[PDB]
Amino acid sequence: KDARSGIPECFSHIPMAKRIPQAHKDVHPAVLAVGQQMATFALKDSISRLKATLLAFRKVIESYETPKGNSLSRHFVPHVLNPQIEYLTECRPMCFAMGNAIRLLKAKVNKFDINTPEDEAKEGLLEWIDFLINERITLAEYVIARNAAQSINDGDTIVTYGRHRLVEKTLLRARKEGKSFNVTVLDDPYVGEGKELAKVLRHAGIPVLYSPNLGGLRSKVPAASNVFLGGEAIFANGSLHAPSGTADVAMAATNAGAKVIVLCETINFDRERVSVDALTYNEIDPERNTGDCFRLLFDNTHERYITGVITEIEF
Amino acid sequence: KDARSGIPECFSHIPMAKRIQAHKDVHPAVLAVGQQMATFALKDSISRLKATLLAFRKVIESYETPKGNSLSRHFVPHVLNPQIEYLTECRPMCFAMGNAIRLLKAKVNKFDINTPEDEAKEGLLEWIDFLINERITLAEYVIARNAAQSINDGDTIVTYGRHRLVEKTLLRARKEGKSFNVTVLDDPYVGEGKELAKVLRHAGIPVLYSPNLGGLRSKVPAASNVFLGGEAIFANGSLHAPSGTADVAMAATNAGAKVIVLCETINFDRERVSVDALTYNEIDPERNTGDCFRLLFDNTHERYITGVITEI
Amino acid sequence: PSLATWTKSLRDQSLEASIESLIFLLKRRQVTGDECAGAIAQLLRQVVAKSKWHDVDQLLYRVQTAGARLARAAPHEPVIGNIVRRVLGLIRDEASENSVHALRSEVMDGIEEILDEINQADDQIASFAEIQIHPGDYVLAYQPSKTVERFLVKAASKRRFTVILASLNPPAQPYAALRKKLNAAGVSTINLASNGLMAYIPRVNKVIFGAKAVYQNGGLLVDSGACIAAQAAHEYLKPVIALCGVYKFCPEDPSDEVSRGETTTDYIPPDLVDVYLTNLGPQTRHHLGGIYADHY
Amino acid sequence: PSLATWTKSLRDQSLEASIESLIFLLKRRQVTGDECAGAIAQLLRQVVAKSKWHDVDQLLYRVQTAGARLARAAPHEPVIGNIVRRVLGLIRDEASPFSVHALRSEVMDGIEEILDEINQADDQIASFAEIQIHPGDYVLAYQPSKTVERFLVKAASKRRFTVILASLNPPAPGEEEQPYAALRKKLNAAGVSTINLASNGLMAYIPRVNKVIFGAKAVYQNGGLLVDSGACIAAQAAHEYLKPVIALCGVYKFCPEDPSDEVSRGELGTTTDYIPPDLVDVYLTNLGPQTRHHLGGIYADHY
Repeated sequence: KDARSGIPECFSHIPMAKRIPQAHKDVHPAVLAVGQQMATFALKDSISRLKATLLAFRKVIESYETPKGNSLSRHFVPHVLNPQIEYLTECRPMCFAMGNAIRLLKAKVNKFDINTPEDEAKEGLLEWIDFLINERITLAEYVIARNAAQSINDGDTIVTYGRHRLVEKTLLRARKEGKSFNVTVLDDPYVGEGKELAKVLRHAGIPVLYSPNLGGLRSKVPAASNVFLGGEAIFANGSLHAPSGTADVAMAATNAGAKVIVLCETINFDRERVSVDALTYNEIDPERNTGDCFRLLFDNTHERYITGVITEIEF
Repeated sequence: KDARSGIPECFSHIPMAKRIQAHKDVHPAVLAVGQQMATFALKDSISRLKATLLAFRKVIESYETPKGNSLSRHFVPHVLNPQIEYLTECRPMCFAMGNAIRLLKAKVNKFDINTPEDEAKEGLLEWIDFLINERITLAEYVIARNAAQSINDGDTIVTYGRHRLVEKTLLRARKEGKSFNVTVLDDPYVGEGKELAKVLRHAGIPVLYSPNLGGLRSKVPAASNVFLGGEAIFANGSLHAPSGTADVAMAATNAGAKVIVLCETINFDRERVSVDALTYNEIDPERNTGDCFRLLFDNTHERYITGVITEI
Repeated sequence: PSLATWTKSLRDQSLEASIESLIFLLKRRQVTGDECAGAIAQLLRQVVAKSKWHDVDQLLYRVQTAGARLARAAPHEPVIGNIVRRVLGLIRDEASENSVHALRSEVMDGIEEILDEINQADDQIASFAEIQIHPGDYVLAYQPSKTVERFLVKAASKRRFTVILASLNPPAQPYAALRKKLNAAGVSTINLASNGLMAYIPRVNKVIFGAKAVYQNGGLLVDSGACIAAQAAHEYLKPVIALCGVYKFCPEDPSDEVSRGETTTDYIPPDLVDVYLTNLGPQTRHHLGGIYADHY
Repeated sequence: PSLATWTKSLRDQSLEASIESLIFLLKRRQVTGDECAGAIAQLLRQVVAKSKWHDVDQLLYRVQTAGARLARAAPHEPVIGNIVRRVLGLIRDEASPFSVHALRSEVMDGIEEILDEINQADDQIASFAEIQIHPGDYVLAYQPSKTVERFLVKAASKRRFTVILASLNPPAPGEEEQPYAALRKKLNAAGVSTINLASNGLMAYIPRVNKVIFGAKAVYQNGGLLVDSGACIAAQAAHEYLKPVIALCGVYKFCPEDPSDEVSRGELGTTTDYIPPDLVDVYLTNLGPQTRHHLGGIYADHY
């Protein structure tokens, strides 16, 4: 019948990437592209998705020309921005960063009035997009990496899970500061990105221990270890929405007595939503939809297991 | 109709007391005692055990071995077992009964054909008497003794419902001239704690009574000492007790209050381990239905127990 | 006996007579806490309409004398105080904006908006039920408030799950209308005749109850025996969900006595509560603090 | 090659040849779990049969030499040592004016009873399954050994429940088949619902399950377990949510000492993991459920 069918009852409510049924509506080519790389899972980080989406929307905006009868505030969101929204959302379920950025964007759009020049509206929006990318994403990434890196000291053993852009840049920075330390890289054997991160670290000159899975976890997360974890978003109640397996590492470290540090940009902070379990907000693997073989992309890490959170906000 | 029917599926495995005339030949005593078990006149495991032992005692002395047979071969299969199963279908047997029965049959099968009948029967009889005197009566006396000596002047004792050993302890302690305060908590569905309160106040012990477990944190302070009784203690150290017990024990534990359990050694189950209340439990015969449902006992982890006081 | 008749007849009676009737109802305690809030708002509105006042400070005096008397009436419900100070805040805002009649009718219609806010609070809260409850969930609903019942009902409209109903005391059968109003929706219900919930907690997935009040620290005022459910749930790390309207958010910390001991009502420390569900949305303790700033 | 074939050679094969054929077989890791123990017993029996001896002391010498070689062969299975030590004990308590022949036939039949106890340990354990598993229960069976699978199968016969199957690694690309198909169909036949997790990390799913079950390769005096790799993530995740952790183990796998610190760390093998005793709530054996304080005693019995 349908792919949705055959999903176990407990997990019926959870969304899954149905991809594209591709057929193109009056969507922008950049949005189309970004959307089908979301369908391909070429971009699975919420930040990469956010940034690609922002550039796509940027090119949507600067090509947009107001009809003579219409006003930009009145016409653009309903007939232009929204089609892009639903095409993307139906390529793959939106992560929080995109949702938040979208709500902010439309917040800035409805401040606009009928008596506004279109040009002024357009590069108001454009200089907002540029500011968002520059200070919420790029500069934020830099600062988070630096500040987290000064936390690391010589002789430390750092533990990380999978490959995270913030974590990867933090460790690289720490090594470039002349610091000498050990990195233990844990991986999802179903994803396997950690190996590449591990290889990159070796090139960097940082000795590292690679583990394809979470077996023998107690062994490689001693109390002395510092575990640096990244995610897709942080909920209002303080819990970390992260790639599956994260909460396991976080707890293991926490009840080992090891410090748990989460690296995250403020964009990913969701002040509206609270999650107390992994089932409330999760996404199903398109290949592992079936009952015979089943997998969830994300898990929830309670604040119990988080020692601290490092963000772009320095003061 | 089927009382078992209508039980929610989660609790299907759980046994329930079947009300029962329409019975196989049985000794009158066993009949009486079993039927006081059916009415729930006796729900203390020790009282049930003792009644069962006295009944079995008179069963033993009325028993006469058929001619041209042995006592050992004949007694367990054709006489003791009918009493046992009758009792089991009056009400599911407590651990005390099971253990005592197993011991009794150990002594019956120690016997041989060349063993004369006369010495075998009163061998069984003062075995029963020794069991009752030293594993029940003396055990109770000693536990009361020790626990009463644990109490110090000005202490606040908290107990849940009414337990025979806790009662005997507080009373004994009071007659030793010690002065203390007792808070009696109750199950509003049972309500025996109230009459416990009346007894304790008759002896001169000040009592604060709570008909239910509401406002529990208030009345289980860190300074308080909580004394609890049960039906049995499992091998992993957890306490099988009347429903509501584990709540008091946890509340006390997280208050910082001491939780002390009083129990006879006859009630220790080395053989079986329970990790949840669902593994070994009994359903309330009147509240079997889904519309109104209740479980008679709950399981208290070793986690919430500070110490156990026994005769040994 | 009940007072639809009183609300219809509130305008007809002399203000004082109505106040006395309200006090009597409070003493009786029959009126729902949720309903209680509505009555206070309405009563104060008609106070504003019919009281003898000729300047703003007079308003403040008249609604506080009324509100204080109403407070002595039912110490068990602190929602009354909140409603009163909210009305007062509105009057002060109007004065700041600043002639008796215009002020009169803006205060009165402000109170009307409070009133209907209060009345659609239940459904606004219930809109989050579909998110909080999942298919096959096991929900221990303790002493379910009307907020909770309609929460569970619209949870039932879009989900298939099981409700476990726990009450402190035995009936002098409970929740019949509620429980098969639930079975009609296809939801399974089992009503627990047990006091003490430690035995059943590992089998449920989450605990839900309505709160009579929420203090700054995140502490709750609940029905008696709700705390045993909350604590039992907390030790097994089962999520505890409190359903509460924003008007019930107190700007006061609990009394030490309240914290020390309760019974009629029980107090639940903030560490035992994992989620606060309000009409404005689900709020964290930090966010709770936030909307307190919003509310008052 | 075939475990059974090695058996035929053992019956008609030279003792030395059979010894190092069993050794090659242990190193290959084709032998799994309890079978290993049984094989050891058989071999030791054959040792006694052909084992170059004229008094108890060399019987002990060759059973210890051989046993040492098999113990060294497969460090991951400590059950080997246990079997050896019981065989030795057996010999010395029936050591005491008789010919060796009398001793050899008595030791050999003692070993046959060791062997058949090993062989029905699984059914004896499974007899407790109906008691431990309840109607409507949710059971996380982690990487189920056949002990666990008949536990679950005879649980299924008298109960209705759901099994959640977790495995440490994804299925190999060569196999092109997802796992426990046999277990899953014998379970579905019985009416038991099954969900197979392709997840590493079980934290997301643990609150939903009611209990965790896995087989143990070894049990130490302190209460520690040697298990398959990744079982510990299940044990810990369950422990934090106060979910009962049940370990299925025959009495023969009970080791008489605390684990070496290499085992305790987790450096052994890594194909196996160590689970400290605080994460295990129930030890289920053929004799029954045994708990930590009681363990020290039964280890004394075994040797």
